[PDB]
Amino acid sequence: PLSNGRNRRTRKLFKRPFRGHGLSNTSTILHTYKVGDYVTILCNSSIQHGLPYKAFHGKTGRVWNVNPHAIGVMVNKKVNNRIVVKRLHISPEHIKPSGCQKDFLERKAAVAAIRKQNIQLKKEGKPLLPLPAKRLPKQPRPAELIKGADIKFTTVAPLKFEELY
Amino acid sequence: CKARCQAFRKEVILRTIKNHKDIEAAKKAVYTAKKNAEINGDLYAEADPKLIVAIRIRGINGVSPKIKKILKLLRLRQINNAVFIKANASTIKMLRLVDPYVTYGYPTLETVQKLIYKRGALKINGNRMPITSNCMIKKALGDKDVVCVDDLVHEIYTVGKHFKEVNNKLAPFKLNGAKIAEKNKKIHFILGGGFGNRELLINKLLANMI
Amino acid sequence: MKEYYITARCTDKAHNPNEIFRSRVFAPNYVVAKSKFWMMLKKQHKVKKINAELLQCQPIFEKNPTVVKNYQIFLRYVSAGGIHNITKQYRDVTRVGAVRQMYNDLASQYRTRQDKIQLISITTVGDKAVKNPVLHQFVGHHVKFPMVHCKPVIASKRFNLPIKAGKLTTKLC
Amino acid sequence: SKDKNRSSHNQSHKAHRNGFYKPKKSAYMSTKGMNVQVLKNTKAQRKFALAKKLEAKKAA
Amino acid sequence: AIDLDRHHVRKHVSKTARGNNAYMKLLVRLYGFLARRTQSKFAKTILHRLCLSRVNRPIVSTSKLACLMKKHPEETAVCVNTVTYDSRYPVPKMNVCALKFTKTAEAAITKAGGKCLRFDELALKAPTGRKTVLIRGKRNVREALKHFGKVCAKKNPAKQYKGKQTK
RNA sequence: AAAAUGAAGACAUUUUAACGAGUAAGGAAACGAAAUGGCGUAAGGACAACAAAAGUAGUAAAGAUUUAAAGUAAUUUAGAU
RNA sequence: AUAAACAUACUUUGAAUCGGCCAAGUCUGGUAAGCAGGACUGGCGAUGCGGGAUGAACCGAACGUCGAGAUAAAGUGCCAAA
RNA sequence: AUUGUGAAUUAAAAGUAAAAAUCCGAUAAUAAUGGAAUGAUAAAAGCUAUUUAAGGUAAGAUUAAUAAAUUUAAUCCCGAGAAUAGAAACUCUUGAAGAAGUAAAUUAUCUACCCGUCUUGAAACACGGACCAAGGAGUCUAACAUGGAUGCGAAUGA
Repeated sequence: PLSNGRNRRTRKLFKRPFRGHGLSNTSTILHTYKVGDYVTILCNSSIQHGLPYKAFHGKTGRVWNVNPHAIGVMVNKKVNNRIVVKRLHISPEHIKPSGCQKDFLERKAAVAAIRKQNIQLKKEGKPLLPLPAKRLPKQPRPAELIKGADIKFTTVAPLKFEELY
Repeated sequence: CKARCQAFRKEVILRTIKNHKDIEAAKKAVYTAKKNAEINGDLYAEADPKLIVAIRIRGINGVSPKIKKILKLLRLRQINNAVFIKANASTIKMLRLVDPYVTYGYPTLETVQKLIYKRGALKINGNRMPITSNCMIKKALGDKDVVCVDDLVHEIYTVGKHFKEVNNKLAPFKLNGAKIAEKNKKIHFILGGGFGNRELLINKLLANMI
Repeated sequence: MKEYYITARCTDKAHNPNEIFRSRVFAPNYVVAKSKFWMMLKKQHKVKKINAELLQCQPIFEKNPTVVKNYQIFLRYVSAGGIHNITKQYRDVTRVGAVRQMYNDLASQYRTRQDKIQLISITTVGDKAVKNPVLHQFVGHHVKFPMVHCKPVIASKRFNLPIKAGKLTTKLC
Repeated sequence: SKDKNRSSHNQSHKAHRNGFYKPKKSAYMSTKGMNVQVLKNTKAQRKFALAKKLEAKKAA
Repeated sequence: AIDLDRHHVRKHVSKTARGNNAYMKLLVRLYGFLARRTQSKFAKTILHRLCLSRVNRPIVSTSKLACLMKKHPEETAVCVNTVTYDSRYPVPKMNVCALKFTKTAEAAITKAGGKCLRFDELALKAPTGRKTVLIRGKRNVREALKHFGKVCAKKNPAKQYKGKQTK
């Protein structure tokens, strides 16, 4: 039976990383957040002022407003049988840029490089390039032939039991 | 007026001839590859199957919510119900999760032929209409270049470009009963039980089930 | 019981893809035989199905299933105490036949189910290398014994009447 | 007359009969509490653009 | 059995004329026939709106018709609801088809040079609908909607049904 | 549920498809393609032989006892005393 | 990738209910309990049918009225179909 | 110190390497012959006959070159479409001397714990109930709200 404190059950959650105490990097306060970005809430116990509630720890949210010192973040919270929208205002020390769209932005960039080539190619009248193939779950690999010149065989059989004492 | 019936009949034969050409040509190419590999002393690795038929083995009582959702995603909502499923990383993991409730394997062409011809049906206007003519197949799957029952059989077996649209139109098959296992359906087929991946041995079960 | 010849390769960073694993697996069918093969790879070479390709799985048929041979089987089984290695000898005409005897014999003498026994190897020994106390007597040239107390044989189930007529008798046979 | 205190049994089954009601799109587009200067710029342009739009209507 | 998400229950859409109005029954018979044969989305719309309950067919005033008909000079406003009269503002010349016209609304429309049509004349003249503008009145203007919800709510409080000692 | 037909037929239309367990509880009446379908008790206003003698009844009412028939059922119908 | 148009989003009004109990490749107190209390799921309550001789919970499987077949759990000396 | 058997291997003969029987593997399908449950009776996108010929991908056949071939050429065979012509109306038994069905009584195999209620759980060694008839318990007035049908509508009611 725990208590109803604001920071209950935080012996391990709010502990600093091993050999990671003291000041934070200057990239945390220098990184520029724009409205619409994706950020991850990461409570920093070393800064007691403005510490976000521990339930929002590790939640990926979107930036909805940028203030002189605080970055508004919009995350989803689960209630009895519904989902509500929580709007916060955290200092940059307690957040971190999110890489949730890291690979998506490579596929957005690759299709734009092809499209920029296609418009030019149509200007010269030459046939245009095809769009990149979509990602697929690991497909059944096709048949193949193995050259036996550089192939060695090792027999596999159950092993005689050997005592570990 | 009704002269299109003769033209449609001729067109179906043209498609049927073409489909059997593709199936037989690929069958030959594999056979010679194994033959030539033995001549050269090399090793030939077969291709993994791309098609899987799964049968629901157990009832609707006592299923965890995670398993209940997966069986609904595969349209196995009733005991003794078979559907065709593409093989990839996603589906194989899903079938492993629901292993105690399904038995599955790789069908042969004759297994696909008999299932579609005898137990085949289509969902037209929300009605599970059984297959009785090519016109009803042309109406439902004309936009997908499937105008006869042999295109339907060939597309399922080879998993063509429009497998998803063709497969999703085919209502889940309702099968008979058969001797499920040797010991019981409470153990994996590897142990002699009923559920699990039977590989090509699922055709013996389907023989008594269709 | 059937015997299979299974080969596979591993295609990943750890194992070079020029080394092929072979085994001869006894199993009721090829599906069970493959499962035994994959567990041997996984428990001895860290090879998993998702990162390996099967190549061949062909049955191995007895070459001359009309010659009586003394088979010797080296196996390990798990009891309540621990794990032990046994060497039992059987007289049969087929390798798969001898393994069928071994599984039945182990399940009776030791009450050990099939899923505790791993067949390390099965070979053929000479006539005088049989050490089984009972089986040693039938390996000679001049074995001879009168089978007594024979129950009379029935040609088929057709003549299996429930109640018979007259007296009953055995056969010195 | 001691009674059972609390149990989470059957609670998840209840919460999913009518599943988790997601918020609508308009929930994410609220603007209350935005930056003060940003709201001033946006209001200034919306007033300027409306007046230009209206004088054309009055012109025609 | 079969694991269904939910069992089959009656669809919550009306398909006939509510009540025992003989004339409104025939209108649904007429537009149910037209929508089935002509297969026009306009007749399917009029047929659907004829089957709503009285609360769901709110009124449209002559002031609202005039604003919506401003840039539609030769057109026929079609509203499946009673058309009242806004005495505050003048009524221009326009043709309206509606279920019922207020005595003052019918006089105002006629006196301006317009016409008051019923739905059978509209179907006789424009069956599929060619020079018509579909119009329906506002629904949220009902005072009953004010009291819905929790009046203690922080965001959109209700309106606290008046009663004993309400301040 | 969806198609087709629809001033009156009729069995609350025709066709196809899916479905049918259940305590507490809910589904008021009316609504032609009917937003569940019906049985029974008593009283009030009408209708009940359409050609000017217009429901049944001393040529035996209501009731009672049973025998059979219709309806899944609530119940109804008819014969005999 | 897979499924989804009798899909999806609901709005209003309102009934009953908040004594619970069981199982477990789970946990806490207790020597222990068919004890007391919890996490996740499935059930009984509200539930009949086939099997375990009999049994609220076990195994198969959930039910409109029927006919014919293939089955499930599990069985095949007699009671008892094999 | 002559000889016997022999797994296995080898030579020559025979063998184009599809018979039959048994075992081991693989399968269960096309067909035929008899039935069963629910039906139907009608003529065909039936079946059959004559014409030309899309086709026969190991395999319709014969050949030849060659061959651990689902490798090539020839000329025979059959033949889908289509056009043209052809064909299905029946027997027996029982029944106002009581058919088919239905009902009542008895017998036989299978089957069946006391109803109502509180309760997690009652057939309960939990409570009410000896039997029958008649009576017997969500109604009326008043205020508000939602909702379906109704009239009128900046008015409605009076």
